Amino acid sequence: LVGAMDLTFVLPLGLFNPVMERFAAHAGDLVPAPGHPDPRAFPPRQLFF
Amino acid sequence: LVGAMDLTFVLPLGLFNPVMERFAAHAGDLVPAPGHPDPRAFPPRQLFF
Amino acid sequence: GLFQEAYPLTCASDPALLRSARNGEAHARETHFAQYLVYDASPLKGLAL
Amino acid sequence: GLFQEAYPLTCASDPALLRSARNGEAHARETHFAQYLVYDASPLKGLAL
Repeated sequence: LVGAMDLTFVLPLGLFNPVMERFAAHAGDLVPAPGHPDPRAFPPRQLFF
Repeated sequence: LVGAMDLTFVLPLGLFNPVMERFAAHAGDLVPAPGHPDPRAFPPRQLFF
Repeated sequence: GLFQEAYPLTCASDPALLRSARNGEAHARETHFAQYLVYDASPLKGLAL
Repeated sequence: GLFQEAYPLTCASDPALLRSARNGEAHARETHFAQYLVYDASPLKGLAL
């Protein structure tokens, strides 16, 4: 009676956002230090889960 | 006794807001990255539901 | 058939702007620099649809 | 075997933006300037895993 499951999962690595999705939650949500370029605005190449 | 319904619906595609309704909820509600135009401000032509 | 009226659905012109509407009525913003939301008015209001 | 479709995880491409997804569904932001979140749709949703 002890059975098992087989669930399969999907993770996208390097997609890119559409035109009406490149925005921010606020003007100052996640801002790096002054005198440094934004590391976030580079295209993504990683994942974390 | 298991009946049915007929519910028609209305969706507007490409309208435009009046004079006293072109504002934002804050100064920094949805702002893109610096050095970029605003795809928000243009007259909309899409729907999502 | 009685009223010659149809109903509005949960509808926006930004996918960003629609995501506020999934919580409930009182928290969802509606308008933006050129954008608009239509919060629904249906018999499906208090349902899971 | 029936559906030939797979389920997504709680995944993102910022270590920062992932930490919104531990409070709950209704309060985690989903996007950023070039980054994104994928919240799960699985039968692990109401579980302790």
